Amino acid sequence: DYLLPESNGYLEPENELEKTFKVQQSEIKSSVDVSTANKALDLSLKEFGPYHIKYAKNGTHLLITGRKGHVASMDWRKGQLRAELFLNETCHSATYLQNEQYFAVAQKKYTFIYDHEGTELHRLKQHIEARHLDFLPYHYLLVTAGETGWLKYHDVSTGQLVSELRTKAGPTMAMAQNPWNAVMHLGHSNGTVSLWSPSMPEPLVKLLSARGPVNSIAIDRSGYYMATTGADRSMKIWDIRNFKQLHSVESLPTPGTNVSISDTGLLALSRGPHVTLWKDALKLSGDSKPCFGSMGGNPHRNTPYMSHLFAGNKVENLGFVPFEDLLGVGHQTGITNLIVPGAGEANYDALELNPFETKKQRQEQEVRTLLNKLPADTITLDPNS
RNA sequence: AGGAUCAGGAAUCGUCACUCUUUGACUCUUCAAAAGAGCCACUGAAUCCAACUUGGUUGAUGAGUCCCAUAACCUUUGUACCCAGUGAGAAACCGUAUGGCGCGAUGAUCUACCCAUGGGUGGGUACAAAUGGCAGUCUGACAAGU
Repeated sequence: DYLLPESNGYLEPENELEKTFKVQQSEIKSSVDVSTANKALDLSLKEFGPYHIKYAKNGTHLLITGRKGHVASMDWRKGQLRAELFLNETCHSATYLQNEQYFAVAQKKYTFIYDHEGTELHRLKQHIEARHLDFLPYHYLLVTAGETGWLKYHDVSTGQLVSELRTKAGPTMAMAQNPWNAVMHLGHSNGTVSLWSPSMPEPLVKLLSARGPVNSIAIDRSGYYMATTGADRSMKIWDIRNFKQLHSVESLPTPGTNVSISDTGLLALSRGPHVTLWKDALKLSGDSKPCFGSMGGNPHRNTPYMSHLFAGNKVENLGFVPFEDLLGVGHQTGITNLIVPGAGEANYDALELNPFETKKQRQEQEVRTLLNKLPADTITLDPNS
């Protein structure tokens, strides 16, 4: 416990009169240290479509996918850029599967698996739609939910299809994989998120999450609380460990396009022109219920921790850097990294992921993970069963 | 009982550098062109002539010192060799009872042609040497900067 060398950043009001959420990002960029203040990027690439964002599980490479033709893998911290592909088919998402050397893009029809340089490795005959393209490196399993009812699991270690699960739910409106559990979460128009394992052809458990369609879903690091948003201007705080929505934030001004969860407990809600993050909102009490406005400054009622409004955009998606305190918000013209104080964890474990990794360390670690892949039957509702 | 498909056999390392090779990108680029998201304007840079400046036939520029003119390769004139080696063969007595260089392995013996073992011609090989060949003592008018 005392070996833990680095401690989180904080944000403190210092008055009741002074307010926490009112800080702006140019105002933040004054006091943050120079490399960390400079780690906020403004990539306005206004020519192509709205931009999809994903950092790798280590923050070392950023992958972006504009809706029209852009596919871009930068070695994000440095000036290096690996991939810049212009496919005139339209794309939806992308993820690095194992390392920055191999990634996968979610196109109009077919998923593509791709080299760092931008070369074509593997076009999938299957995956005939691809809306959410997500990965779990602990099974080496690219799990993809298109606009189809089905859900496809490709084991890119072997390079073969594991399984394909028809939901009977229709087009997938959301998918968030569980880091702690590797159960997949699919969200559809009935207000229903289904938990999934590749073995079980019926879902593990269905959840009538909200009314209307599922806008998005996002899961804790601990796998305890998953924050779900419907298109009904509502966001539920599901505690998966006992399958209860802790708080039901009703009547947003606009339904959130996405939700995202940091490591230390931050929650990101992006209505699209606005991005708003709460601190410690996932806890058990309804005092920790995330609320927009606490009248009278009552400590029980909970205000948002950090706010932002995008002027000329309706942003697409967002994702924290997993070890740093920023979050990449993909807007129509591009990418902002909005600086949080305490979102990411300060003390990573190198033996799990390496944010500072040599290429020789990388090819050691890749072989280490491929030795430690699990075959797909081990995806279960509990890791420990 | 012997062989080939799905126990007679070394290989369990959380990488640091260094070098080498390899392919790929890359600014370019020849094969060798051809096509040009086209037009204005603003502004910048570069080049070329004119111009001007400074320096210059009291010499500006151009220039394969070293690959050695300090030579190479010969050519003629004076010497050392060999078709150093050969190695057992060369010449017929003795001061005042007694004493020896009287050879010689530890070396006796020699150093392709004609002429009765006297002399040399011819070729290869090496050097000294050349005021010998091969092998005939630079340019000279712009340059450079804006």
